[PDB]
Amino acid sequence: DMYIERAGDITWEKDAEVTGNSPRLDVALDESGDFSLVE
Amino acid sequence: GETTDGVYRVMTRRLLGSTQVGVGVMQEGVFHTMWHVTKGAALRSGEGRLDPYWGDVKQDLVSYCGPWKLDAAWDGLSEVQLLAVPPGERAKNIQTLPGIFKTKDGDIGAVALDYPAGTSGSPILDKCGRVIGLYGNGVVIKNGSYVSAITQGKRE
Ligand SMILES: CC(C)(CO)NC(=O)c1cccc(Cl)c1
Repeated sequence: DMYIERAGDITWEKDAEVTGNSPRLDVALDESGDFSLVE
Repeated sequence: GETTDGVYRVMTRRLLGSTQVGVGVMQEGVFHTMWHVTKGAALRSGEGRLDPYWGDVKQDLVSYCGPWKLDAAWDGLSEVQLLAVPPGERAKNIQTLPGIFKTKDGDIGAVALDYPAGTSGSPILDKCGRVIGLYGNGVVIKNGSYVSAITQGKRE
């Protein structure tokens, strides 16, 4: 049986750690909800 | 049970010890997570029981206790924050500029951050703290890095 536990409030934080890139990817979404890369 | 607004961990005792299978958002008395996290199964909140209300495998979303409530959208320009809830670790905000998933049916934002699979369901927020989607359904790129869609449902 699965259960839930509170982990925090949903707020935007000023001066959070800023990271990650912004790729533009060609993708396909199948009937099972799986994304895949298209080339 | 617990019905306060906020980000919650989704746990199980089926495997060894207590294991975090995902994360979700409680808003307006409705629990919102990704379908692959619960497979549509009922949830427990202390003494309370949360029953599924709406779900769709292709969108990879499910709501409990009521219809999907999250309607905010990424503006296509601004940075956002992944409010990451990793397994056995504290909730952490990570700011990033989303990229794009280009599909035959239109474009969707995408966040390129590396977290374990048990982080699926963590909310993505705009500057006013509104949930614009959930993190956790995407693709693995060349290096083994992860890029998630900004997955958002429809508020009826
Ligand atoms: C590639 C890694 C291990 C990067 O940390 N992540 C995943 O494979 C993954 C899969 C599904 C959902 C989410 Cl959130 C992450």
